[PDB]
Amino acid sequence: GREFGHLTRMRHVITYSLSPFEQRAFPHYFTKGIPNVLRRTRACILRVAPPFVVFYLVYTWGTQEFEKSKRKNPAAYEN
Amino acid sequence: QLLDLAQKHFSSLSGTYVEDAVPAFTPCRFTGSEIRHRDDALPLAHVAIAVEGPGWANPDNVPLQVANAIIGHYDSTYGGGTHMSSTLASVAATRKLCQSFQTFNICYAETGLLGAHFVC
Repeated sequence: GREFGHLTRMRHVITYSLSPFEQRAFPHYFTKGIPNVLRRTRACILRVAPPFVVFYLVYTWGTQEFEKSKRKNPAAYEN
Repeated sequence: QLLDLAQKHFSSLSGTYVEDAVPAFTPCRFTGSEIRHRDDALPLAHVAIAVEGPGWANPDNVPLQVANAIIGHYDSTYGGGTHMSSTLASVAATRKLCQSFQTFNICYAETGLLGAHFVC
């Protein structure tokens, strides 16, 4: 059914490729890679981080509130 | 007679280069690469695959020509068909793999294209 010969019809699309042995495995890995990673992080962070920030706030609040709950209340022994 | 006619007519032509601007031959690098012009409208696909080959004067051309002759050439119009000695030609005829396939040994001064071209 799905085989390379008849997957789809495409026309006038020319692709140029290079042999692996003629090209470097890591081209500009840090000079270009690090800026690209920074760009991707910038694009994603606004959408990704805030839910986990809210989770951290909830977690800290819950832990502190439980610790307060276990703590003694002076008014109970006032009499 | 040919030499005398040459002396009569071609003698004026000169090998001096104006302002000593002499073209200099340049060796050409062979780059392993793939170029695909995908045009599905075309009826049959042409593929040419080659490896870097010897120059014109290199002695290895003769054994390579023998090797290519061993590989052979096939077209759908060939009468030999399955019984043809070339294994590629025989299989192509038996399975109707390709309309035509031929092996080429293009040689230039310092490099050459050694391979085959097949339409299938």
